[PDB]
Amino acid sequence: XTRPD
Repeated sequence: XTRPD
């Protein structure tokens, strides 16, 4: 959830 990218 911290890095969609």
